[PDB]
Amino acid sequence: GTALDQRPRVVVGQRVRKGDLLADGPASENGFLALGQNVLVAIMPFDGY
Amino acid sequence: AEPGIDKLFGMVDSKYRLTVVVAKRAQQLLRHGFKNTVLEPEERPKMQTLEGLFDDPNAETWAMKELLTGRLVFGENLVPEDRLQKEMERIYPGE
Amino acid sequence: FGKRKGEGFGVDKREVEVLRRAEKLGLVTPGKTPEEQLKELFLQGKVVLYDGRTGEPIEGPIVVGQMFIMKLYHMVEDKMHARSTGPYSLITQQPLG
Amino acid sequence: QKRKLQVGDKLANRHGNKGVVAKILPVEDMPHLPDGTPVDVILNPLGV
Amino acid sequence: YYITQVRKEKKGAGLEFATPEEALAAHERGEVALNAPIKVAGRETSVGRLKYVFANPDEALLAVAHGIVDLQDVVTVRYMGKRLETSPGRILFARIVAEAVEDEKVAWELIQLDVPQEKNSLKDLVYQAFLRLGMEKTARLLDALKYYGFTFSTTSG
Amino acid sequence: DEVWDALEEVIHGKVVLLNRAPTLHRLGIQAFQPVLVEGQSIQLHPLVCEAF
Amino acid sequence: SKLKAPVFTVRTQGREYGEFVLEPLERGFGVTLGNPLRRILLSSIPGTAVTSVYIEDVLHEFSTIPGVKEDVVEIILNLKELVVRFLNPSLQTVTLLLKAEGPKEVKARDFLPVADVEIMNPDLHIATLEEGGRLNMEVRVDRGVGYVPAEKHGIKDRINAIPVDAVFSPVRRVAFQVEDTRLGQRTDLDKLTLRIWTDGSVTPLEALNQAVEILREHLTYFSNPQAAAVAA
Amino acid sequence: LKAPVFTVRTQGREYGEFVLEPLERGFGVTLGNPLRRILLSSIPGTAVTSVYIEDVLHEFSTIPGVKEDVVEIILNLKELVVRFLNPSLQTVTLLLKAEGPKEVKARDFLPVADVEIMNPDLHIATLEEGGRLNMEVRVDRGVGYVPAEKHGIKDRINAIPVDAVFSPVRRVAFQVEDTRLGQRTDLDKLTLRIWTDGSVTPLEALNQAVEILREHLTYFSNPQA
Repeated sequence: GTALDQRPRVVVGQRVRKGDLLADGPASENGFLALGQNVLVAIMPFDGY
Repeated sequence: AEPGIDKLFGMVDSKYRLTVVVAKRAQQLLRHGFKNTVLEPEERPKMQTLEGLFDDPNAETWAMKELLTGRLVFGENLVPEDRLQKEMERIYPGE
Repeated sequence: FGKRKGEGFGVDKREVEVLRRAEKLGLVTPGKTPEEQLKELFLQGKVVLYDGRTGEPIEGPIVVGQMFIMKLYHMVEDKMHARSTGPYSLITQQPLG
Repeated sequence: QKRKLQVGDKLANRHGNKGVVAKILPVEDMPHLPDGTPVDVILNPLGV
Repeated sequence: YYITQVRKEKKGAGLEFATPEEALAAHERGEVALNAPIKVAGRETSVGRLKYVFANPDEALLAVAHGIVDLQDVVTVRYMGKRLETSPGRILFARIVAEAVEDEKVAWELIQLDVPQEKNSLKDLVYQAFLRLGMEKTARLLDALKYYGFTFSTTSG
Repeated sequence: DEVWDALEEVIHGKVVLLNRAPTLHRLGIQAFQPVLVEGQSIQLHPLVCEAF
Repeated sequence: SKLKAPVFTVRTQGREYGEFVLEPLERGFGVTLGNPLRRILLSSIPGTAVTSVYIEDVLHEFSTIPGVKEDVVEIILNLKELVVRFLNPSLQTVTLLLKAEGPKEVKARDFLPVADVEIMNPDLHIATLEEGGRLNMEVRVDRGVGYVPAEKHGIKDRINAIPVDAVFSPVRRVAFQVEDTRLGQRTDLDKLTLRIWTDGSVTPLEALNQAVEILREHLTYFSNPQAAAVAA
Repeated sequence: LKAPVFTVRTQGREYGEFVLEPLERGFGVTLGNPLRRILLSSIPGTAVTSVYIEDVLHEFSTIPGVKEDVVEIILNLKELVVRFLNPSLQTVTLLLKAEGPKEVKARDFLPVADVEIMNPDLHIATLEEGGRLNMEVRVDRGVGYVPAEKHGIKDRINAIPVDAVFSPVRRVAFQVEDTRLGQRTDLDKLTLRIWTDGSVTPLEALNQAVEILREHLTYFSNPQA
């Protein structure tokens, strides 16, 4: 089911290096494995929730 | 839990008896009208936007309530099963 | 914190009141300036936290930070059904949809 | 369909903290640092 | 559990009150000085028991609400005709229970507030409550416990 | 909205039965008074996370 | 949202306890009102209580008394339970007198009458006297708010006198919940119910109204600008 | 009897520190928390409600000449912060239309009478050559958080409703510091700090909040049953 689009990460008239990335995969963030997020967690109990 | 349940297990020899009594009471409570009841006068079940559980939401709760009084009678073979239904339909209209 | 002081702001009476319980609990080392105590408490992973709904502080410091956490294939679409009535299989008369 | 994080969903960290989203608090009444910055998520310590 | 708990600290000096009356007032000068903390072995009492003494419980936790005393601290308090060396926490627990079930006097009887609360103590409580008081009251008791448990849980941090 | 109010009216004091997967003793199923809630999952009283 | 103008409903029995319910309220407003209303109720409500006591022949707070069953402390305790009420602002305080002898049960009504001071609390048990049971005492009652320990206020009457913990606040307890109520399609709606325990000085409702008044009042304070800005 | 010094500081349209002192012990929280919680929610404002793009028929499209997928764009759009200068205005349709090699910013919208884009350097989207972008966004005034799911707004049937985050409050922090003033030490000096997108100013919002609260105290007017 999951959507796998590629997004482009480069601009018109930008030089580039061999092996540099051009577009990000399904779950990639600037060419790093991006499977979820970084959220701000507090780690305490809550009123039974 | 539900209103005064310990008092109702106290009322019978078998836990399950209570269930049968309540069930059958709510049954006739519905079948032969709803004015079957022994308690309406003043302060009986009620609900909340008008107020009327004084007509017909939940029947078995009515049963438990009546039963909580010593008003009803429960017993193994009180009355011949046929003349029972005869008498019920004859005394109360509401079809 | 360094910013906090220059911006115009020292300690919250709440911050103090939780540092009380902090040293009584053995997390900060008594005799020290709240600044240095808060540094201590920070390094151990924990910081003061206020309840959202009361604004009173939480009577004990609390670890917080950035955590990587993900959303799994198990959303609640594939998951919630509720049948009243409908179709029934032809040989066996137990239902389907 | 765009599937936002409804209650009943599943979230888990890399270290194997299976959990369900069970309550969505409004920003207003959930634990915030001294400076008005609130936290985003609230994990039970009892899970550790 | 967090609420039904007591501290101890630094009786660095053998603060013996058990005998001396020079140990009531002066050991408290020492307390209000830099010396003897509010809950420490003064054998027969901890200074905290000398210092604060409550008539109501209602009062006790007025005091506690004003940040004079914590729930895990050790005070003297007057419940049901007895001057009790107790934590406000413990007395509150006692109240929670006593409230859930109308009959305060039993509620007192069947709880052990001379110690903290671990799952076993609670288990035994719920059993006993069932036994002596009955089903749906135990129901209400149970929800009550669950409530305060959760609430104190979160704020305790 | 009024439809909803009627549903509420229907529910009154009826109960529904709740079961959890591997039903090993009878407390694997218990009945509860239903309560309309926002969202899309069933909500359970923590005390009987023991039984199920 | 507006027509949803909430229903302030009340169950008030006597002057000591009251349940006040107010629904329906927007998301999480129950706490927004209930929490700061309670903070007011418990501190900043205006009342009276015993602040210091002088006993004839008693010097220390612990000393037991011959002719008297109860120890000093339990008596001062009974004073901490005492509720009087002044009848006009001008009585900043009142030093109240009670002397009685021989085997009697000493009640608060035994306190010799003063013009403007009512004792809402006549039957309160103060102390029990024995044969040879002389007692004599001056108990100072002051105006104030909240709870103030013997230490923080330290009141000087006679050099033999002993300060008392000050139970000013007529409120005995406040407690409250915000539970969900529904309104049609919408279940998440906030229903505020709270409960107020008073020493009888003032009815729960009065307490409340004073407290909300205090809040509104404080809100009027945001109206006298001054200028600054900060950075380094 | 105190009569608190209300000192007001202000930095542009975004940040404002509001100091009230000296206050009755523990009133820092009693005031500086319901007001926080109100400021965060029931404060009203403006946000993009729905978008429509020439050749796009749904949010999952991509336009030719345009790096950003139409989702990237509606997300870049939610960032739009727009002052109405006249509180009769419940809504405004902004029009963008640009071509060629350009980095479309929020300033690139056509000016509309009584509206102020606060966010001019906002990076709408990135056209290369023969890139064509043309659209009508609909900003609305409203209150709190309202998904596209709930409100379902379309002027035309190639629109895409967008999630509305109205509250122009970014963060709210109270602060409660000991002020020894004159006689007693345990007084509170409460100074709460407000961060705003500029649509309203901190001050404006603080006052709207106090009003909401007072008005809410007015609901304890007449008892009943």
